[PDB]
Amino acid sequence: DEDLDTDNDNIPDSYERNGYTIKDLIAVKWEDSFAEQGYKKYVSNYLESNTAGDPYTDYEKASGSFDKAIKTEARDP
Amino acid sequence: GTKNSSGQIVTEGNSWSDYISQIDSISASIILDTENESYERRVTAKNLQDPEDKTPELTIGEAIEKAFGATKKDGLLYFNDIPIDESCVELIFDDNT
Amino acid sequence: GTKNSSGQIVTEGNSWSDYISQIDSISASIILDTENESYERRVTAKNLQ
Repeated sequence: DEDLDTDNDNIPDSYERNGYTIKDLIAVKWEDSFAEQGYKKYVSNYLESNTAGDPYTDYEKASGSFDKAIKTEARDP
Repeated sequence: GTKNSSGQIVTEGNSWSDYISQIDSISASIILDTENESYERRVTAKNLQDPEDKTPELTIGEAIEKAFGATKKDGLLYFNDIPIDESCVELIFDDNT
Repeated sequence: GTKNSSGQIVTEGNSWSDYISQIDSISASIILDTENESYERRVTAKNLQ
């Protein structure tokens, strides 16, 4: 059940349903007891890769391994 | 300067500008001044807010001991036979820090 | 603008001149004018010969 159409390297069900969370450079399901740990929730698109017209994709933008001078609120897709 | 596979180093197309700002986003700036020279280093810190960030943190005394090559002698810090403490120099901070 | 395999788009060496005349060889030209703007489109036709 990993039928991702675009190769944005992430679950299309965790795209289109509730959300997901990048942790340890992998994408896990969104838990409701994660806000206290510091984690957040991301909701994105599956039919195209770059869902905002940024030069970076969703996987490059959630896991902040793209540029370290970007402010932190430009992390969610 | 960086070296490729053939063992020689190349300086062409490798600018220093595109690594300036990133460093100044993630580091603390420490300036020492003796009576002959000055020294300025950048040491990375730990953002305590976001929990996926795994950066091993230090304290400011540990960072002064680590950045300059400074010998711990009897608990105190010595640098080129100069004593450096929190009690024997003058510390200057700006108001936010 | 066209995108290569790495997902980014490139605008270098891609001129618009070398697709002008070909389009004007095979299309009909339709110009609409309202009282605020204008619009101009090119629609391809069928050479019956």
